[PDB]
Amino acid sequence: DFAELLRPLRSLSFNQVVDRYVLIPPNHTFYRNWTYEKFLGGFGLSYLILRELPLRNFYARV
Amino acid sequence: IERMTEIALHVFRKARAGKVRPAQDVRGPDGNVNDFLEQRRPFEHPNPTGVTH
Ligand SMILES: CCCCCCCCCCCCCCCCCC(=O)OC[C@H](COP(=O)([O-])OCC(O)COP(=O)([O-])OC[C@@H](COC(=O)CCCCCCCCCCCCCCCCC)OC(=O)CCCCCCCCCCCCCCCCC)OC(=O)CCCCCCCCCCCCCCCCC
Ligand SMILES: CCCCCCCC/C=C/CCCCCCCC(=O)OC[C@H](COP(=O)(O)OCCN)OC(=O)CCCCCCC/C=C/CCCCCCCC
Repeated sequence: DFAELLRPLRSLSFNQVVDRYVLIPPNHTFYRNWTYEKFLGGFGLSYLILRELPLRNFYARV
Repeated sequence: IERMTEIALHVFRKARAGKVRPAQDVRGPDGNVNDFLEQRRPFEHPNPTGVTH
């Protein structure tokens, strides 16, 4: 399993390793925090649908 | 015309009371209000039941 962590490194040379995983081209235009916005914002969207539950009893929805 | 009027009004009241109209007066025969909110103790209603299939 320790040799399985280095599988993608054996097929590559050192120059290919650096150009692949180290020298990632700079691109600072992405919306990285969209991952947190969709997850945490989903609580609010879930409440919109959850507030319309056809549960008859008010205290059941409580 | 006074007697003619009270004949019609006696029929009008009976007909108006016969219809299923929303409560217009504040208080019914008792002093209590005639609304859906005027339900006090004693508590004698169970949980609300769901829809039937
Ligand atoms: C044509 C007729 C129908 C024929 C087909 C019938 C078959 C249909 C099913 C197949 C088709 C489904 C299509 C989508 C594919 C998804 C497949 C899948 O497996 O998803 C599993 C899906 C996700 O699995 P999951 O990874 O476990 O995520 C849920 C975790 O809780 C997440 O928790 P978390 O902590 O990891 O993350 C927090 C989470 C926040 O999540 C929560 O907080 C909710 C937690 C639930 C409440 C907490 C209490 C837990 C209750 C436990 C008991 C529940 C058991 C229920 C088991 C049900 C099993 C299905 O926030 C987020 O992660 C991101 C949320 C925001 C992302 C954007 C979401 C977009 C959704 C789609 C939008 C468009 C739809 C239209 C809008 C709705 C219609 C007006 O599980 C669900 O069932 C979610 C249910 C949510 C309510 C859905 C109500 C709407 C249903 C839509 C139906 C169609 C529209 C209505 C048509 C009306 C006429 C018919
Ligand atoms: C009818 C159209 C109405 C549109 C709204 C009217 C207002 C218009 C005013 C808009 C002015 C535009 C100014 C620029 C806004 C910038 C938007 C933005 O930053 O998005 C970034 C980013 C792009 O991601 P990257 O690829 O990483 O970044 C690349 C950058 N080049 O966008 C996102 O994160 C995606 C999220 C977009 C907004 C949320 C979309 C969901 C909204 C919900 C409604 C959709 C309902 C139906 C969805 C279907 C679901 C099954």
